[PDB]
Amino acid sequence: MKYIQTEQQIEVPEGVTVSIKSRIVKVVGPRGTLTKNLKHIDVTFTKVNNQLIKVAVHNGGRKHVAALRTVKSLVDNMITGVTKGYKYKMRYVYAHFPINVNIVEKDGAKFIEVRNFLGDKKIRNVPVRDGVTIEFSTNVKDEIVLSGNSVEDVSQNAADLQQICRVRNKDIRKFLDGIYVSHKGFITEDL
Amino acid sequence: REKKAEYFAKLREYLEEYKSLFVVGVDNVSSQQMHEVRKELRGRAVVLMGKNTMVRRAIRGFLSDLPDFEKLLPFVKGNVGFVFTNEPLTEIKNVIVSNRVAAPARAGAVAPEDIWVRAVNTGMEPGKTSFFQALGVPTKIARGTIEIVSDVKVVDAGNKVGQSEASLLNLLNISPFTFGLTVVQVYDN
Amino acid sequence: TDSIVKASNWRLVEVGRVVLIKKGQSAGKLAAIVEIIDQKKVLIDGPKAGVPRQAINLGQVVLTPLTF
Amino acid sequence: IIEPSLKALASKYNCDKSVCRKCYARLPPRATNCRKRKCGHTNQLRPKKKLK
Amino acid sequence: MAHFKEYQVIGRRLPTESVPEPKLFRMRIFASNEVIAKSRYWYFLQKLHKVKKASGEIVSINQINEAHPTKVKNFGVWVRYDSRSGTHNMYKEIRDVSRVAAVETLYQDMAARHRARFRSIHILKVAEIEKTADVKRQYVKQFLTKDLKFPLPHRVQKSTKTFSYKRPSTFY
Amino acid sequence: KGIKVTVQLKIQNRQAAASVVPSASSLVITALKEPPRDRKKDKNVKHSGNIQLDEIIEIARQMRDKSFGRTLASVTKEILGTAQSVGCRVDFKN
RNA sequence: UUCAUCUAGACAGCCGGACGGUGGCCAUGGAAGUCGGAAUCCGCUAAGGAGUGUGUAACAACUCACCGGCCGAAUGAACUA
Ligand SMILES: [Zn+2]
Repeated sequence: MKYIQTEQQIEVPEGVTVSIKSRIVKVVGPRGTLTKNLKHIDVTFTKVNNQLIKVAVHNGGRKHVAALRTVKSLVDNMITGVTKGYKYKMRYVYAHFPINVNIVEKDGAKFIEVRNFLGDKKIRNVPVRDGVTIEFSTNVKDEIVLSGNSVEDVSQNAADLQQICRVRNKDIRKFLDGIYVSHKGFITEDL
Repeated sequence: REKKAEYFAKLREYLEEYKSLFVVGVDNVSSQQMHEVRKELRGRAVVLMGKNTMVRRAIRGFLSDLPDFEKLLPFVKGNVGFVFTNEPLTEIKNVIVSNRVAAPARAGAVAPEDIWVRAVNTGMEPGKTSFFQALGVPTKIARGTIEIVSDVKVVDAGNKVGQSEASLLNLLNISPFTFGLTVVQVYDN
Repeated sequence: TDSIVKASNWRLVEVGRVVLIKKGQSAGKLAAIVEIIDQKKVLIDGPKAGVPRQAINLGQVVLTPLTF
Repeated sequence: IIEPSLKALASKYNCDKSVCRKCYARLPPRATNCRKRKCGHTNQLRPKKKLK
Repeated sequence: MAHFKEYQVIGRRLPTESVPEPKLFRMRIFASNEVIAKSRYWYFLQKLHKVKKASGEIVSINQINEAHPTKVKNFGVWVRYDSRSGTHNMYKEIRDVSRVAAVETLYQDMAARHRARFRSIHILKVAEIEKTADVKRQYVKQFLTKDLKFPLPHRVQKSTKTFSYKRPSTFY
Repeated sequence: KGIKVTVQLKIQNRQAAASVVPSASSLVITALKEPPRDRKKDKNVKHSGNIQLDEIIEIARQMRDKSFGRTLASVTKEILGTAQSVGCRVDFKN
């Protein structure tokens, strides 16, 4: 209904550092720097004092002022993700067959795979982006723990490891065998 | 109003003659045991709780019942209300010092403490015989009786219990919902 | 360790702002935009350069960096 | 035989999600309309039938 | 169909020589000129009383201007019309200068949004509401704050000729 | 005393049952009033009558697990003649 | 448009409840709180039914309408074109 003016409150903690030209973002925090690209939203930012950031789509429509709360939550995730990052719980399951997901390194490209899934003979394979680095939960068995400083590139590198395991041309509410994701978390302590 | 249709004669006659107060503060409370231990010794004292205007009850009942309304506001927390009295706590900790009975948090939801197994005399039988009969604990029917000889390591803290596993802990009628009915706020005479 | 954003620097339209008419009768004389009436139209009165107090729109004026 | 809570861990992703009675897609189990255009965001949603 | 005017029109319903001196009805009409104003009178009055224009006359036509066309004032307007499924009332609110200048930019969205037009609208009473911030359509209450700052982005420039050399900027 | 669907609250002790009956309510008119509560139970319904039945209001919740807390006289208008429909003898029938 | 809320603090959320009788009558081989006929609960409360949806064939185990606490102000429905 042609809202006039809209600002909100993006918090910045003490260690991370946000310096921005036009609307792309540079961010360096305590756990390895980053930079990202957001040139499609037509906002303007204002640091007021060292910890707080404005956004503004004034003379916005109504689908504009839905996309300010989305960039209350598109630049915060890299602010948290440069000082926390994301950590993952992906429990396995066996109905009759085992699963040995283990990181082979073909071509020096570090590709994760899975054998012996529902008695298959195809060697599966997953391309693995940077940011992440696969570790397993040691001796608390059959999970996968995926680190990283990114946000999309960890839970597309997780979401496209829990969907290779689709069983096809069968029931899906009895053939519950697969790979699923239990609980994503942050790698810092208490999380 | 959707919520306050009768609230002026709700407790503005209840505490109108009552000056020594015992309070209640809880979330860890039942219903079955709760409102029937609201049926404990009633006949001279009344039991109630407030709501949202307890944040305003500092400045709702400012008609000066007793001139110590600083003791009233900053405990709008939990299932909090009013169980009045006349005489002090000198025998009130001789009744509800350790009272509890409940079912656990829902279907096997969270529960703080830990239990431990011990070779005792129970002597059970296969009833609904699909609970735990092959999970490793000995249900060896000893010509009529059951005597466990194992030391299992299952029970943890902060649980979300599954299908039949919330009737192994509930086989022993275990409830973590203690709440011996407390009195926390200092207000008398 | 520096948390800078660039400028956020435009001109703005304030209650009691100066402004420069560009088309029509007044034709390039300094008004004073005093009071908003809607998003696409405003009130102007700068009546020492010969302008009355009428409601004008904003597809017709341009703006100056002065403000009182 | 799998863990019944891990069965319930699997149950959120595959078993109990609603389905449109006009375009058959998987819909998240509380949702007023659907999410797409060839059904016109219709308002009939049967739940997903079980194994009894 | 111009910038509108507003009138009073003074109708009387011709003197019967059984009982002369009739009752002198009076209205308030929006009109593009004075001679659409006369024909809006014999269309509102034929809904109320037993007249027609060959049964009455017009005593006088007094054009009104506002006592203060120089301030601003929040209005509330009751209109009724018929879009093609049925006759419907209801209400709008305009933040505009004068009573005639509001009914243009009242008709200049009810013709744009609900796609009715001027032979269908029947404005009931153009009420200037009493003060600020006691109004009910909140989309005029965009304009009821202190220090109402907004910049307009993206200042497009007109093109006098057809070949710039500049790759034009839009700083405002 | 009764043949209806017997609730059991029976913590057993050396084969001796808890010899008070938690008493599914099959003997509420057939005790000393008319037989149609347990006698004549498979001939027609037992929702018949609003007649002058009893003023023994004290004993009524003394049998069926007394849980009033505040007033037992609010429950004595409230099972015989409300949970059943053979005897109420007062016009609070709502 | 027509209603009810609405800083006595609301909604969306999140902490904990959600019944004692009664396994209310009938109908029942088997009806219990959730196959059914007929009515149409008390106590207190914050409030719980003579039950809004699951589940044992029937018991029981859950979600709930229904609520007291953290945030703390604006929220929901039925219609219209
Ligand atoms: Zn659809």
